[PDB]
Amino acid sequence: MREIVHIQAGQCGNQIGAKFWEVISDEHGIDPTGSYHGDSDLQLERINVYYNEAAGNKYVPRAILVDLEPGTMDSVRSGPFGQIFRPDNFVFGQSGAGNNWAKGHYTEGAELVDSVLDVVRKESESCDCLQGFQLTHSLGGGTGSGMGTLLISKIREEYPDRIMNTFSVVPSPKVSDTVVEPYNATLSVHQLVENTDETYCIDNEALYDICFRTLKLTTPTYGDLNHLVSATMSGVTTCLRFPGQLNADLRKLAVNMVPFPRLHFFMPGFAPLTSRGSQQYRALTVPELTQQMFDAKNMMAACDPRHGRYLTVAAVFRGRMSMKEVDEQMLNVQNKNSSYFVEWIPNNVKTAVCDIPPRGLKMSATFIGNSTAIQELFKRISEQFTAMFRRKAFLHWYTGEGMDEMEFTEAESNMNDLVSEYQQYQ
Amino acid sequence: MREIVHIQAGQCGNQIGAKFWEVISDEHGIDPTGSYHGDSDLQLERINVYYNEAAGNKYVPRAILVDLEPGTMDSVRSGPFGQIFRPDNFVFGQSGAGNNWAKGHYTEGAELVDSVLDVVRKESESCDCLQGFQLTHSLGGGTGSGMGTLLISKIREEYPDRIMNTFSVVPSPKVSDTVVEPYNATLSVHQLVENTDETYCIDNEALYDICFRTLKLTTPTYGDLNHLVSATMSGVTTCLRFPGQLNADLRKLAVNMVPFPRLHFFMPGFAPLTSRGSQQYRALTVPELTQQMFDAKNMMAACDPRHGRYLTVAAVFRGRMSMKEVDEQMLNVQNKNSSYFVEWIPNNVKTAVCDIPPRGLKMSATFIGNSTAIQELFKRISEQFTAMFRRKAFLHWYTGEGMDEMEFTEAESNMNDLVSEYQQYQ
Amino acid sequence: MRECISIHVGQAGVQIGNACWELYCLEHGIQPDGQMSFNTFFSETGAGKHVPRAVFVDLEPTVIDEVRTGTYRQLFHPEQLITGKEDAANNYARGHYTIGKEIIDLVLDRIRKLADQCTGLQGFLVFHSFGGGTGSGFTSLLMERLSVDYGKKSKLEFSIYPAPQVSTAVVEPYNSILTTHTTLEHSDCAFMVDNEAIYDICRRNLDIERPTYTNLNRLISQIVSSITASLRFDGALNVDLTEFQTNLVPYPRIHFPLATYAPVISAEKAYHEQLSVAEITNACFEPANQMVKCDPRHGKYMACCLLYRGDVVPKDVNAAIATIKTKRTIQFVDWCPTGFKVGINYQPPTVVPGGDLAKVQRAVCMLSNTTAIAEAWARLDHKFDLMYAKRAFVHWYVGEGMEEGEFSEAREDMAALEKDYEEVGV
Amino acid sequence: MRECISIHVGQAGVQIGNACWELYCLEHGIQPDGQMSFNTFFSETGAGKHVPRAVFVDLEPTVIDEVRTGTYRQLFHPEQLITGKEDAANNYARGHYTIGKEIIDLVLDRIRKLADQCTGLQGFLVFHSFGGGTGSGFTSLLMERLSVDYGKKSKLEFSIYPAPQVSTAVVEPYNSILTTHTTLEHSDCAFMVDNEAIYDICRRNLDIERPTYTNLNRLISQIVSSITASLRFDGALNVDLTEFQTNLVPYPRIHFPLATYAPVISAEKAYHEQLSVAEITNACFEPANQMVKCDPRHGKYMACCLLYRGDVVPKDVNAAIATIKTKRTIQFVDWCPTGFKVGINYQPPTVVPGGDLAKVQRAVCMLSNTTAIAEAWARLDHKFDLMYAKRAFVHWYVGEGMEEGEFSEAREDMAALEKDYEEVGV
Ligand SMILES: C=C1C[C@@H]2CCCC(=O)C/C(C)=C\C=C\C(=O)O[C@H]([C@H](O)NC(=O)/C=C\C=C\C)C/C(C)=C/[C@H](C1)O2
Ligand SMILES: C=C1C[C@@H]2CCCC(=O)C/C(C)=C\C=C\C(=O)O[C@H]([C@H](O)NC(=O)/C=C\C=C\C)C/C(C)=C/[C@H](C1)O2
Ligand SMILES: Nc1nc2c(ncn2[C@@H]2O[C@H](COP(=O)(O)OP(=O)(O)OP(=O)(O)O)[C@@H](O)[C@H]2O)c(=O)[nH]1
Ligand SMILES: Nc1nc2c(ncn2[C@@H]2O[C@H](COP(=O)(O)OP(=O)(O)OP(=O)(O)O)[C@@H](O)[C@H]2O)c(=O)[nH]1
Ligand SMILES: Nc1nc2c(ncn2[C@@H]2O[C@H](COP(=O)(O)OP(=O)(O)O)[C@@H](O)[C@H]2O)c(=O)[nH]1
Ligand SMILES: Nc1nc2c(ncn2[C@@H]2O[C@H](COP(=O)(O)OP(=O)(O)O)[C@@H](O)[C@H]2O)c(=O)[nH]1
Ligand SMILES: [Mg+2]
Ligand SMILES: [Mg+2]
Repeated sequence: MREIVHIQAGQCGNQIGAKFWEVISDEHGIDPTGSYHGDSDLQLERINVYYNEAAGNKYVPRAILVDLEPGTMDSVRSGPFGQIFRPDNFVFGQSGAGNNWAKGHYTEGAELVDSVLDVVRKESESCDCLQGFQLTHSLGGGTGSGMGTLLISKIREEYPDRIMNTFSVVPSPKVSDTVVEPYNATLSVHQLVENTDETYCIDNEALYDICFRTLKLTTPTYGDLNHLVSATMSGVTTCLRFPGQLNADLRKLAVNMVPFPRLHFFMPGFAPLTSRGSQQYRALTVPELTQQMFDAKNMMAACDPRHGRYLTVAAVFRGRMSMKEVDEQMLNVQNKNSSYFVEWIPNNVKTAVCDIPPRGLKMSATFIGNSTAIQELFKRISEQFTAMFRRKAFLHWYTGEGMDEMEFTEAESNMNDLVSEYQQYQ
Repeated sequence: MREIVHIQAGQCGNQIGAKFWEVISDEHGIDPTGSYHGDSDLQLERINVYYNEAAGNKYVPRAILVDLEPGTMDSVRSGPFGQIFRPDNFVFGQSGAGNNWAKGHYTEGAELVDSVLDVVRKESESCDCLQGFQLTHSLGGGTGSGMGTLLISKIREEYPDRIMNTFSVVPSPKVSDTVVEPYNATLSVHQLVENTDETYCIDNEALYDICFRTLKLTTPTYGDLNHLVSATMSGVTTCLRFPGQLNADLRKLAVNMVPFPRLHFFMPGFAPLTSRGSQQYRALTVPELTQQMFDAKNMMAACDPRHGRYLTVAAVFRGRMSMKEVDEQMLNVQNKNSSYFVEWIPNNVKTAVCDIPPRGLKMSATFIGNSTAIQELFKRISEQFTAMFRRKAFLHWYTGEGMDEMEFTEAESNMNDLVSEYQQYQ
Repeated sequence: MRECISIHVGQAGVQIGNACWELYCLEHGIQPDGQMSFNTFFSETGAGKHVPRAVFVDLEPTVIDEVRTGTYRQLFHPEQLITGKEDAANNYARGHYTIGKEIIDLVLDRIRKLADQCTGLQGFLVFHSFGGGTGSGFTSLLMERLSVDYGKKSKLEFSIYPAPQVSTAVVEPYNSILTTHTTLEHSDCAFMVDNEAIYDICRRNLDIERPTYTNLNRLISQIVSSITASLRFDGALNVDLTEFQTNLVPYPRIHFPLATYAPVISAEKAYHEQLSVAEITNACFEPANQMVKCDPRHGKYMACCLLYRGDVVPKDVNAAIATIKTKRTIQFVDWCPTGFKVGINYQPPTVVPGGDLAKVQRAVCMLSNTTAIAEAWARLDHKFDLMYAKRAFVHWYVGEGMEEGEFSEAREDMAALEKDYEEVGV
Repeated sequence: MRECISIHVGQAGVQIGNACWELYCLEHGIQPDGQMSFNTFFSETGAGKHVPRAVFVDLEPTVIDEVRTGTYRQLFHPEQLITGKEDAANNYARGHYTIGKEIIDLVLDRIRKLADQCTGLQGFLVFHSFGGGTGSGFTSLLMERLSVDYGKKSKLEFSIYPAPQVSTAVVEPYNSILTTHTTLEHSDCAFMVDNEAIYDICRRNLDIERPTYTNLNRLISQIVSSITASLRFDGALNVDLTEFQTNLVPYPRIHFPLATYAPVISAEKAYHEQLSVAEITNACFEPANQMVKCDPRHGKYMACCLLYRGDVVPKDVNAAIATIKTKRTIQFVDWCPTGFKVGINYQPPTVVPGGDLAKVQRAVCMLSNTTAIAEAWARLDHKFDLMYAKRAFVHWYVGEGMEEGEFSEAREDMAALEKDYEEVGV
């Protein structure tokens, strides 16, 4: 088959991946021991995408765990994971980069990187047709941010025709979780943008809104937040993992959603989103499902999608439904909301349908927007970064590792070119 | 179908609506959980008018609850309602306007209004052919009066060709329930008159008479009073909700009952009205039913209908009966009572018949008069208002919110033009 | 087989149609699903499922929806049953412009399709009332389109005359004038009946207590039945619709005959009566059998027709006529010397099961044009004039695009036509 | 037996094929494993296991893999079911160069092998869409190879026209242009249908709520079924594919006929309809039965074909045609005087079990070339132009080796061809 390979980097990366791989294991009927127990044939039909069979039923997640800080994975494998994952894949040192990009990427991380890449090669050798690499990260967490960036540069060198993509948590526009989070982000981005095919942008703040207010969740922990992230990741791959009326492979989705090289930044949408109390008052139709998909409240990145224009929107549906119903409904939306779509692209919609639903939701869909709105998130980081950069706030931790001032200058300069491109198309 | 949408505003509005929606649920065989259980096909034939099916049997009342004072709805949804109504529709703040029109409409209410309108749009999108909006209110209660008025202005802007109408409790001519009730009324009216297609005028005093003396009710509570209001509302819509010899749609009724733009003020009549003790001594004929309809005692607004002339009278009958019998009887009435009908309109009667009775009353009818008599109610408010206005009684609560003296001047001036028009036609 | 088109417009038109086609099926032995000369109104399809030549147009879907649920659902074509969304609400401006536009094309394409189903297209009847929005505005629009597309074919319309003293809608006088004025140039002959006079007749003759639309309609349907019977059956003197036009229209515009029917009598009275040809014919000219409440002694006969059904022989007729002409209490116009075309059909009249008329061996439909009709004119001219003097309900059309002075001119035309009745009688 | 080749390319081509061959098996009584004139598409093998003349090519193995698991797995040849590794991801540069290279040789050798299985090779159909990478690029490569190796044989292709308002892929306009330009020189006639117009037709005529690929495809398959039926069965006027080319191609390059089918009606409507030869033929020229959303009244007919199936006799046809030609609302080009080839086949149409069409005794496939098609041209020319002006997604081909100005020239050719439609209509 076409195999995808994951990398997990950082606390953030490894934690998110923890539940992500749990979720997919559910999706295919795989038990916590790595032994396939599903009922339907489609449960394991394409299982090869994410799993390597190591005997009998042993199914091995195609994934590498990478962290300089050993307690992270220690907790992951303490959980209902450790025996799914093979110990060849736990690649970890014992030193934290302590939220220093300069460390996690550029200095110490490199040590670990070599052993990582070797495992990468192992997997890429065992793969039949290597379709690429998904890497969990926090854009501002030191080793998620940095270490991931280095791995990506290397892997892209050795597999330049493969789909490589990352799920990087963008810093919440209101609250910073790291004081230097703007540094970690801007640096990461410099190299992340040029060396990846796709990057997903997501904010914990937006997730909080979604959790607590839309889903009326009482105590929004990371387990539940990551539940949401795991979500949108799962859907994308249903394009590959399952058949459907419109099978749209990950590459095909990529091709359709990138109008221009470098603007590959995505704000996953979500449907349906409503708390259990309110579910009895609604009906999951395609109109309902799409109305959910076109909601600013269901935008998982903290950005108002009605700022500027949508360049491209991939509506990926899961479950049975009529193509007329869908097509028509999407077009109704595009007609009514035509002030939010880029005039450049006639038929600003894009769709795909896999004929299997997630989890027990009859209807589901996941919404991948690329709106010029997203520039605001880039501003967030730019602005914060800039202020600190002026005063050289916390400079001696990075320059302590040998990082150049011009490195940061060029990093922001490339985020400024990036936002400039968003404007030109807006 | 043609869907009507309701709004409920105020304690008064939400309380009245509480039982109204209960009543209709009975009318269509809908249980307290929102699940349709009726037997006849006509039970749900047109159910779409007031209900949106959210699954299986979930039927969703097409209605929005709006109140700045949260305890109101809290009590409603504590009752046999809360699980019919969907929580998307509970739109409420936590601050009372404290019977300040200026607050409920003009200042704080506006905050809530925005979220309300969004829900409005949701419903209007889900509707097939939007036939309009019924809004429960007290004309003198601060947030019923005010907040409703703002919602109406907005909705009429966004759906100007739709039938929008309100059920506003007019202040009892003897007893005031609010000291500033004349202010709340006159202001509301200013904007209510110009921005609505129909307004129903009803007095609790008149209802008391009807309850206690005509129906010999021992303890006339609001549950029983609202039972009466709920009543006349139900009938009107039977024109749409059910078939009949003369199906007269709400719009058609409106068209027939408004001789001139702005004089859309109605004093619902009622039949039959007699306590259970006396029912064995009478027979519900059309002559009986009409004699009931033509009684000042069965006029639910506190106004003697024999003051001046009837402009137009809509007799809407429910249940089987002969068209000759009805026609002839109505004409007998018009002939005998010809001193009470406006010479302007030959054939001052107007009729409609739906072939289903309410509740278990073989015969029933509801009487919608528009008599020049009604001017007295306008006087009531005008006069009371005027006196207070002279002394600037309780002025600093409204001017405290920023309300202009000329706002009140123009408000009364427009009620004076209104009554002047009633005179010209009288 | 020469076949005719039927159209039904408005609640009235549709209701009457209901009974009309039930009757026809009974007259040919056809089952409610179309299952078997009737090919003059039916198209035999592959299975013996004869389908009627009729198109039903209802903007207020409720009425036809009931028909669509009703037993004769099976019989009609889903493409014949043409329903809208909302009705004209007794507004000619919408029936003939705003709303009527929508469907009017849809319906015409049914009509053209059905006209190609046909070889011998002869006439087309249009059932409606004079004031119901659907019936009124819509009809004049339709007729104008059919006067283009067919133009040569017989244009027949049934518009119920708005009973002199008894009205249901207030603005009914408006609508009649306006409707009539328009359709004057597109209609070849228009029939008028009075619901009141009919009520009087139900009571008087049939010994009915209290008439309603059900039984009243059964009466009308039998009157029409005779007209068609001249086409549908063998008779000595078979009258084509083209004939009806030639003989009932003394003058280009006064084509407004009225028609009655005898014997109208209860099964009981039939045994105290010997209904001879002469007996019945005499009864036809009794002012109490006069189905429009316009006493024939108020004017002179401009024209006559006797559609005789059942056991009626040429001489008995001739002798009966001789008797009638001898009775000089029946005054007729100098203008029109001996014009008493008699039709005679052979086929007897038929009784509806559960009906209220005596099964008689012979019957006749009398039809006439009298100068006395000017009385009816006077009424409506004035009724309209009165309300127009006020502009009672004028805002309501004039907002819809209708012109002041258009209404004046329309009434002018009605006054000129009334003046033309005067002219003939001279 | 003259036999034809079928190729299926792309998800679309394969899906349609699925239904197509299910249908064929039903038309000959063949079981899903091939178990028994059909030898015109089948090869009888030793066991009565007839095997189809069709090659299925899918770079995205998922779709054919489903077919390979599906019930008709048994029927097809494992060497016919040719699957790749990854798809072109909606990229013509890969379909027609990078990736297409790989298989294209493998497939051709199947084709040559199968061509030696044959004696009477007549045509070869190619199912695909205009924009799906597999369908698009791959097809033009293939056709060029078949125009070498066979060249004399009839080259038939089915490419679904990218529905005017409704698209699934963003770059679909690109692909069509490029695909089309190329295949212009290698294809003898290309058919286009519109998924949208078809949806409209499913709803309108068949009374379908919400269409999807399943039922839509069943429709298409019956249209194709008739074409082949001229080969596969006895008919009065048996049409060979070579004929189709002679008569449907007025001009070397404009070979782009569109085709509809009547009766398209629910089993219910069939009883309120008598479908005569003339009835159906009339329906064939109704703009609402127009299976490409291009209203025929927007241009003139360049050519015609009537593939009649079932109980249809020469004169009824001749008379129906006479009627059609009489209707001068069907405008056709001066250039082409009487060209209305009619095919007639004897063999009736057939209905799919679990299908949605009325089982009719007679049907017809109308096929035509109209100047109105230029409209469709305009659309795509422009769509493409717009995005090409941006170079939206240009990096994506131009990295693959595609030339700027190649794209310009390709569109030039499409504009020249559109200009040629204009030329004919003159
Ligand atoms: C990719 C996926 C898989 C995850 C699975 C995690 C399940 C979990 O462990 C908790 C649970 C069993 C259910 C959670 C549902 C959920 O959050 O439910 C969510 C939300 O509250 N549901 C709706 O809003 C549903 C209907 C809205 C109607 C207006 C959406 C949600 C994030 C679903 C995701 C979709 O669930
Ligand atoms: C729109 C409607 C529905 C409501 C239903 C509320 C029923 C309720 O919960 C209490 C009950 C079961 C019956 C009340 C009857 C009623 O008040 O009865 C009333 C009155 O007392 N009834 C009569 O006067 C009846 C005969 C008079 C003959 C002279 C009229 C009344 C307001 C009826 C309304 C009509 O009932
Ligand atoms: N004879 C007879 N007259 C009827 C019947 N129903 C209504 N009418 C008469 O028709 C007139 C009212 O018009 P309708 O036909 O009911 O209304 P409509 O044509 O549907 O038009 P709108 O509802 O206003 O759009 C009145 O004069 C009624 O007396 C019926 O069943 N039989
Ligand atoms: N009629 C019909 N059209 C389909 C069907 N499936 C996809 N399409 C149309 O085909 C186009 C998309 O191309 P596909 O055939 O799905 O893609 P593909 O040929 O496999 O090419 P790639 O995946 O891009 O390599 C769109 O216009 C769809 O509307 C189907 O089952 N029936
Ligand atoms: N969504 C999500 N975000 C997290 C989680 N844990 C940490 N983060 C975010 O990641 C950032 C901190 O980076 P972290 O991964 O802890 O640093 P690292 O170990 O050096 O890579 C902050 O912005 C946090 O909000 C988690 O479990 N889920
Ligand atoms: N008919 C009826 N009138 C009420 C009810 N409750 C309050 N009212 C009237 O409403 C007015 C008070 O307004 P209220 O709705 O309580 O104020 P609000 O909450 O600010 O909108 C007084 O005239 C009361 O007589 C009720 O349950 N039924
Ligand atoms: Mg009606
Ligand atoms: Mg595909």
